[PDB]
Amino acid sequence: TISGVTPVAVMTKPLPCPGKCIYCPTFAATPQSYTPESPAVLRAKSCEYQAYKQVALRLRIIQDMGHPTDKVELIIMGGTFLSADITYQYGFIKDCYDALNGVVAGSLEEAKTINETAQHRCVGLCIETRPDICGKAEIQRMIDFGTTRVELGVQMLDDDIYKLVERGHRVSDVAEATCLLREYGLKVHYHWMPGLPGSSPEKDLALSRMVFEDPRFCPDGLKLYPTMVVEGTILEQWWKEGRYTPYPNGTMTGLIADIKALVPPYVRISRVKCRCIRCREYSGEPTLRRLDYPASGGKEIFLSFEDASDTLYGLLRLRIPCASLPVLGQKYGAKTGLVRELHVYGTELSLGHRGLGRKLLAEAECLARDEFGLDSLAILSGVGAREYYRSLGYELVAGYMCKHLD
Ligand code: FES
Ligand SMILES: [Zn+2]
Repeated sequence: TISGVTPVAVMTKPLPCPGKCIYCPTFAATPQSYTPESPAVLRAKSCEYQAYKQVALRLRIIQDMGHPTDKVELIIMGGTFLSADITYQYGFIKDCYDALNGVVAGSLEEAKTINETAQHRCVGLCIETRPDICGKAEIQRMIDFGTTRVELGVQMLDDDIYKLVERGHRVSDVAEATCLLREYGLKVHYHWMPGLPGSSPEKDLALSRMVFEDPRFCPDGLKLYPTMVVEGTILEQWWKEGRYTPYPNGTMTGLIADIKALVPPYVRISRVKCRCIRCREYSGEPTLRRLDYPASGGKEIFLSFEDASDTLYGLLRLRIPCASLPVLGQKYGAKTGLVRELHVYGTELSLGHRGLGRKLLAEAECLARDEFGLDSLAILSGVGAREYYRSLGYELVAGYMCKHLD
């Protein structure tokens, strides 16, 4: 009986718009502006957006619900966090880790090191960011934070469709950001919302179909935000004037269903029949399955453990990179494979049964060594999970859990 990974979602402070525009609003628009009554955003405002206080409060709430806190995924919401002052960012993350640890460390590195064997393990850290705010520097900082997953605010993959954030972004930005995120071994999720102004159900469906056929994209998951008119927002005005008309409930539901119907086996759908990862969660003993698909000039290998009824027991994402962007310093070769995710259902492995993870990793190492002739494997693990990989011969190098293939 193993306990699930509990989400700890916190928001950063209201920030000015990343771009310079006299017409732009006082503060940068967040997706959460259209989910205002969410517990986490209201909680965020009630804490004056203090990281430590938010995390401590969240931990207390989760503990009071009777839910486990031994495995935690930190989620940094806002989408504009990486555009803030550097000191603020590092101090925020450090505050989060301090709140998880129960002790105040002398630095971020010490906080992470401490969290490696703390009670509240941070087995994952997810950061929301905009496609145009996701370059090499931002990514390196995210590595410094101990980031394992990124949610890109794509919203919808078309330049002529109005976004819910100010200014907006381009498809090329999404492509570049996705490429860079993959090349650094991060998990990539897209914020996906049908019903945006200037679109149509047919267009949303077509784009939803294209996002899984074009090698530039193909995210690990979609976060479905059914677009709707929220009072106190600009969309409300757009609806008053008649400039925007939302889909009927049956239309939206049908569209969501059609979207779920066309997703590849390696995709996980979550809402803010379906044959995705989440709708196969969990007869016969599971066997090992492999599914390859091209992405960002590299190869993606989706390994999984599934039984005769196609029920999913575990999965591993192994990337054969287009280049070696992570610097690992001589000891680990010029060509290195990346394990972007290891998930033995329904949870994440942190401590150091559990055999499925070992088997998945073994197959990954085998494929990387024999078929693609790679020198080593690198795993961008959450800090609180590092120990697990340490029990399997991996050692910490520049934020990655690395092992030389032999
Ligand atoms: S209002 Fe500032 S960019 Fe559209
Ligand atoms: Zn599903």
